[PDB]
Amino acid sequence: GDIVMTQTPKFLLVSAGDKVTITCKASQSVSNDLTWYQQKPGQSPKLLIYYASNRYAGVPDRFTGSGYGTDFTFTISTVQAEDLAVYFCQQDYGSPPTFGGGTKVEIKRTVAAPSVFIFPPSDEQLKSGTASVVCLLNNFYPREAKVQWKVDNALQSGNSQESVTEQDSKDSTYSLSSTLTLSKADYEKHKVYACEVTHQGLSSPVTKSFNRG
Amino acid sequence: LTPLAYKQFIPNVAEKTLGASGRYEGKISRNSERFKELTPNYNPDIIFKDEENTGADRLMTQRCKDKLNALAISVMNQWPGVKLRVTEGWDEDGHHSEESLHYEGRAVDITTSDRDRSKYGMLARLAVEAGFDWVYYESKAHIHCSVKAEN
Amino acid sequence: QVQLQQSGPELVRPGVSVKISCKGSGYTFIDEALHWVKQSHAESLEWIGVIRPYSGETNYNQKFKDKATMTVDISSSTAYLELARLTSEDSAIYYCARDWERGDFFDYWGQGTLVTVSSASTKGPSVFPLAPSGGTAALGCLVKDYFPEPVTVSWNSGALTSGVHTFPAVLQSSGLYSLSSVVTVPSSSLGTQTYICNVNHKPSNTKVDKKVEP
Ligand SMILES: [Ca+2]
Ligand SMILES: [Ca+2]
Ligand SMILES: [Zn+2]
Repeated sequence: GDIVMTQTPKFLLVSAGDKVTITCKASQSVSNDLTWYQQKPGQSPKLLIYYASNRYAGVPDRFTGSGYGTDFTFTISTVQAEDLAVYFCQQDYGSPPTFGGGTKVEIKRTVAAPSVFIFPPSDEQLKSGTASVVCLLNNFYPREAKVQWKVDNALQSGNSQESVTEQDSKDSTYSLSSTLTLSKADYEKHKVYACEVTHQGLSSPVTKSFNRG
Repeated sequence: LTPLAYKQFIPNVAEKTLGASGRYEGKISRNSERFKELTPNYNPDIIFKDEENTGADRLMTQRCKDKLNALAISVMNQWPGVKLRVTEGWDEDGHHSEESLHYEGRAVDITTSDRDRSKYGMLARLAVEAGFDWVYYESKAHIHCSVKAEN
Repeated sequence: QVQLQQSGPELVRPGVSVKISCKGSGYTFIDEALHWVKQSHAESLEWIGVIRPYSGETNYNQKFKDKATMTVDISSSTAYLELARLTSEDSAIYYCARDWERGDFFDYWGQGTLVTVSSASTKGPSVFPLAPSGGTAALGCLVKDYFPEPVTVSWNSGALTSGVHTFPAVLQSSGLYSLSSVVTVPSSSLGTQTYICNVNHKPSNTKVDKKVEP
């Protein structure tokens, strides 16, 4: 029987200045052979704590660890904006070494309205028979937003996809793309292309638009 | 001679207690006056990792040197062709516990020259017999050994 | 100064093998053991095994014993992982990671190699301008219709980093990925400053500089 590490909670939403407490429980005792890593978005894991409680060189005071046997505790005393990451425990008491499933730490901040931009399709793309129209919501909080496409004032559905960036490590905001895909033939049947954005930070919906030739 | 068990420590008390290696007298840096109390070990029969490329692993107190030199002899006697190996001696990289005896040249992490983990329990027992004040089978990869201060 | 540099992303059919590399620098290669770690959505982080370049000894996780072969070339400070008889369960980020002779945990990690196990053909992206327009202007590049992941986007060959957002790819109904990269800049800079998105899709050998102008 390989050793199973159960990590809780799976997710934490926390405001800057507040405490983070993460728990790792082993299926059997692993003495103090318990390591905590931080994985920031798009990066490789980074070692913070080893032998359950020893900080690695250069790791700030706000990061601590405790425990011996099965039950281990990782704490950020006063979480900072740049601490957003997945945190993982690893045991190497038993062979093979085994990892927890991770705890995603996401930052809560004040409301911030998006800045909104619309981009028409390039003549280059149109030559090739497809029109992609893009709407950008920049630097906003929280993540929840309603992005609606109108084409000659007709509410679109089924012809758009959205992507959202990982939380910014400095300002704790998100950005969002909405892409409307049409055939060149359909694009050329209509004049007015509008992106309508509804968000807690806006007192009423913001529309950005353009008119095709 | 009986090998120490994984995570076993001898004597059976905390490292910084009177019956073991006794209390932390504070960090020694390359600047310090107390730096001069640290002397380099050039025993041709001890392998020093010196991954730092500074010779820091060689620097330690007089008592640390003496126990280390004794253990060098008993390792060569235990396994033909094998030598004592130091991975850490005096440390300036902050690569240890917050008030490590490594920071004042009173501890060594050790292995055999062949890095055969199956020898490490017996290596720890040899460190006890060689007269280290505290010996701790700290990881799969090394034995931590420390000594009392000169004063 | 310690760095582990891994090889690029791989597309491979099921039942084929793939061999990926990890080159160490800023330390003496035989001084430390090298571990391989898999990261998948389904199973989070899993230890594959370790190779000790000083002795050439290997230890495999029994869950990977029939899958994985580890080797080293000391002269080139490079470790190799060969994965055989692949299925889609093998799609993952593979990392190499160094220990520091304190125990089987890791102070330095490679950037990771994305391995996609699939029967689908590679396809490089088309790159289209998102044209701008005091205050702030946004502009960008649409990187459409590629397979597999990943793609990299830089601006002005890495000279422009402030205000860049490169969105996560979305899988289209076609089974091809698409993403945008945007940046906000001073509206005053639009007459004067050249803005170029540098797009690289390594599995198709597709590299594109796209100049974005009003
Ligand atoms: Ca050293
Ligand atoms: Ca050191
Ligand atoms: Zn030590």
